[PDB]
Amino acid sequence: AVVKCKPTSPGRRHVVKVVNPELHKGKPFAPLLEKNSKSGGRNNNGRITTRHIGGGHKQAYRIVDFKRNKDGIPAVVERLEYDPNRSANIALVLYKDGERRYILAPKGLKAGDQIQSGVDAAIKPGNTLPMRNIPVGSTVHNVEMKPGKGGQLARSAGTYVQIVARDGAYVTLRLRSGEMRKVEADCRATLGEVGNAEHMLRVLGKAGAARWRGVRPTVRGTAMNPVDHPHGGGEGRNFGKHPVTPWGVQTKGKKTRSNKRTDKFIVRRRS
Amino acid sequence: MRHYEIVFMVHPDQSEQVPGMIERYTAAITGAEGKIHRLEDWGRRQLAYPINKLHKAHYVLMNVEAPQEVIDELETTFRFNDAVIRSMVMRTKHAVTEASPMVK
Amino acid sequence: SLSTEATAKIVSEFGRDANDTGSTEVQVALLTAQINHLQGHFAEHKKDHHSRRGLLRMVSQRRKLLDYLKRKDVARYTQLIERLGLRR
Amino acid sequence: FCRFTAEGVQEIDYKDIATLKNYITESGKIVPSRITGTRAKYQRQLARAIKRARYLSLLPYTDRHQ
Amino acid sequence: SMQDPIADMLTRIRNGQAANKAAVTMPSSKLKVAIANVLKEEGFIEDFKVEGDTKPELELTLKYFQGKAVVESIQRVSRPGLRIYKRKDELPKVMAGLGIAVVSTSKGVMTDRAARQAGLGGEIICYVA
Amino acid sequence: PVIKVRENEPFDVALRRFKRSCEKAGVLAEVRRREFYEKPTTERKRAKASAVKRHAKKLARENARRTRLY
RNA sequence: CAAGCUUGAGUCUCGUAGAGGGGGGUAGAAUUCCAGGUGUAGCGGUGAAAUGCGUAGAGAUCUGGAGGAAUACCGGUGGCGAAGGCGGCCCCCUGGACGAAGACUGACGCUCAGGUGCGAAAGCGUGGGGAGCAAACAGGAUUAGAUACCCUGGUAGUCCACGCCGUAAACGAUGUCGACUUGGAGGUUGUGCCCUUGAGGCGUGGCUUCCGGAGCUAACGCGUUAAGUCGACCGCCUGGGGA
Ligand SMILES: [Mg+2]
Ligand SMILES: [Mg+2]
Ligand SMILES: [Mg+2]
Ligand SMILES: [Mg+2]
Ligand SMILES: [Mg+2]
Ligand SMILES: [Mg+2]
Ligand SMILES: [Mg+2]
Ligand SMILES: [Mg+2]
Ligand SMILES: [Mg+2]
Ligand SMILES: [Mg+2]
Ligand SMILES: [Mg+2]
Ligand SMILES: [Mg+2]
Ligand SMILES: [Mg+2]
Ligand SMILES: [Mg+2]
Ligand SMILES: [Mg+2]
Ligand SMILES: [Mg+2]
Ligand SMILES: [Mg+2]
Ligand SMILES: [Mg+2]
Ligand SMILES: [Mg+2]
Ligand SMILES: [Mg+2]
Ligand SMILES: [Mg+2]
Ligand SMILES: [Mg+2]
Repeated sequence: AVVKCKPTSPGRRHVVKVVNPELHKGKPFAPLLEKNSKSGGRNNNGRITTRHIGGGHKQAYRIVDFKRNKDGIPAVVERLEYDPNRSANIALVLYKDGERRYILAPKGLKAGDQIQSGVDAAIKPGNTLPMRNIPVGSTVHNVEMKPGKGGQLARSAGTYVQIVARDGAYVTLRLRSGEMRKVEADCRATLGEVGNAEHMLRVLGKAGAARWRGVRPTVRGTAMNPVDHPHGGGEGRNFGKHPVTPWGVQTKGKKTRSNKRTDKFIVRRRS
Repeated sequence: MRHYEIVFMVHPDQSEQVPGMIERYTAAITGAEGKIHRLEDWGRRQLAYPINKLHKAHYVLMNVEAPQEVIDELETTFRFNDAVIRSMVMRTKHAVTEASPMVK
Repeated sequence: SLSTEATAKIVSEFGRDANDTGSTEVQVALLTAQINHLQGHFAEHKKDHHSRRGLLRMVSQRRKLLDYLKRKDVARYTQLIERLGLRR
Repeated sequence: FCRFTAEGVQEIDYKDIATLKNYITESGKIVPSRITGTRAKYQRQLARAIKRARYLSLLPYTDRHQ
Repeated sequence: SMQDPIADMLTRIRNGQAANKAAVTMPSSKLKVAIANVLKEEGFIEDFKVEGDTKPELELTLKYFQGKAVVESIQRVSRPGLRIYKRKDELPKVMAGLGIAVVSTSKGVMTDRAARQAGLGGEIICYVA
Repeated sequence: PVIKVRENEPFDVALRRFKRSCEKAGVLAEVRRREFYEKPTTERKRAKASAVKRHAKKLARENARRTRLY
């Protein structure tokens, strides 16, 4: 549920919290945790390869099961948990055989709910089955692109995909971007939309919240000197040039997809 | 326990698969202590208009007294089952055991 | 609406002499039960205004009945409100 | 005059296709109660039945559609 | 809701007189009955008759002279919304003594003249002309 | 309005039949009605007028037109 | 104040008709767009034109797909709802009304300043959605001018979710409840009897349309659903502007 903060201080004035009382008030399941050290947007060459990253709160990596492989054996959801790594929420599930795994939490999923992966798996939210077994028209999330690879599409907070068509060995997917994409019919996908839908409604409220999320301040190109950015320089506020990246590439409109390998899967580009 | 009236059309290619389906449906109804008052396989029948590109369909009628949960389950089964094209579960006041005009 | 069997049961519970059905107390109980039933409905269906109107009317009627009981015989009223667990 | 009153039917059946066919025109449209002489109570029932039939492909929505 | 029975009765009477009805019937009351009796005494109605045990019905036989109604005008004075009480000297005269004013007095319901004779006032029920 | 020309049938007669069928359908009229969006108010108003019109005409016929005109 | 009574008011039994409300599904027709086929020079539009779309192949025509919105016919001075309003079909949850007999409760009622809720359309906020329609805007006409009417386009908006807004010729321009008073022609929804000897006959209730009598009204008209005859309670008006 969305909660607007009382303006007791400036910088608290605009803050909107997403408060979910269904989340686990306690420690994550340690066997599925692992160390996740920060980059600061720097590669193996130690150069900043992506600006505006650094700082933020220390985050343990939750080992989310995107692959979803436990076929036939039904799980029960123990608890929904906060995951710092993703916009979505995750759920600690417990298989009848004894294994515990984290999965992406779907929309209507709660504690005590039963889920199943497999071919025989019944069509209900949270359940995972090959897309040739899933009826056409359904909302689906955590979609595999290559059979067995692991969910790759519609992972984020409230996202989902529609199975618009099934034609032979390919199912056509209406991606969240609006892109129509052919994917193999034998690819695994988890029924329903991913859970934390109201995530977008939250507002950070102050610069500090951005920092906490590991985001360093973005400097306007036009603020810089000509040496620093193609937008740089000018007495007062000048900007006679067409908008470009820091590396002089048109930023308003200039299409940059070059991947000729995957072009055959793309039925229609997003609009 | 509410009196319903279920009528479902099956794909003409799946016509030999129909009796088993019927049996299964009956079984489920029986499970929740539900009565089955009249059951009429109308057979293969020519449609007034083509539905999803076909011109013939296999018609089945089934009047049943049951709870609503099982009816809901049946509806769900129908929706997910590709062999059954159309399905019309309809609430009825009485048992209506008497034969239909088209069978008559 | 309230099922026949339930109504009968209510009558049996609150009826001073057999299945009298008309008693003020009985009526109040019937209304109360209906209100309770409808609460669940209204939790689900927030925008069902026409139905809500009916509920409100029922509530009003119940209140009126309670008031009538109060002026008539206080002890009985008290007993009823112990039974049903209403604040006033 | 009304045919349903003389017969005294409890409810008009959507499965009774032939009877329904008498109350729809060449283009598949429902014939008005003024033309048929049907009572208003039964007329609505008949209409409902026709609609049901249309849904269940027993009667057509229109003469054209193929 | 019905708030004035006497007024209703009077209205009924008026309507009967208008519509040339021989008899007018209504649910009976004691005060009503008294009023009817008074009217009979004064000669504005032919007869009054109470009939029934559980819920009795007063039946008034209306009076007509030369094809036209005897009761020309009939108006309530005291009413539930506005009660009217007069003293013996304050007692009104309907049609300059020709018409009557039905008054509920300490010593029963009577005409205004009778009340005056007695030497007592009370609630003026209605004027009859 | 599907019309099928039968054996040993003239063209003109067939045309006439087709026309009749069209009339029965009320297809042209329907098209005319749907040519522009009529406001619901306007639709109601027209209906009311029609209702008035019919009744008034009937009244004129039955009651007013049973007397010596000449 | 005390005891009662059953006619007001309410409860119960069985049915009845209904676009009453909320939620979830689905169907068919059509518009639009997308892909492809056939095919060739116009299409579109109007009072007449032009802008516009078209030999980069339109319009037309067939196939397949996508999506949104609205539900032809039935459909009715028909129905339901307090009003606003509500219209494909199906299911789930649900409010009201009426009749039929009885049985019960026993005045528990009416009205209502403040207060609370509901409240068309447009609008506003966040998030969706977006076919058609279309404020704004653009171009073409028309014209003395045309910030219009007409045409080609077309964005908010219209649709959904949750909030806000609280107004309309929100009208029957007629506050709510009760009683009484000549009639006729209907419609609709029950129900009792009668040989249903037939679609009928004789009744008796509920809701409703038109005509009209007495009466009322300035007149127009209203006229058992009153604007008649009365009672109860509330809201409101005090010359026209300014306002
Ligand atoms: Mg950045
Ligand atoms: Mg920034
Ligand atoms: Mg900046
Ligand atoms: Mg500088
Ligand atoms: Mg430098
Ligand atoms: Mg440079
Ligand atoms: Mg400068
Ligand atoms: Mg410059
Ligand atoms: Mg109901
Ligand atoms: Mg007020
Ligand atoms: Mg709006
Ligand atoms: Mg908006
Ligand atoms: Mg946004
Ligand atoms: Mg928006
Ligand atoms: Mg658009
Ligand atoms: Mg325009
Ligand atoms: Mg347009
Ligand atoms: Mg106003
Ligand atoms: Mg209106
Ligand atoms: Mg007004
Ligand atoms: Mg009131
Ligand atoms: Mg009149």
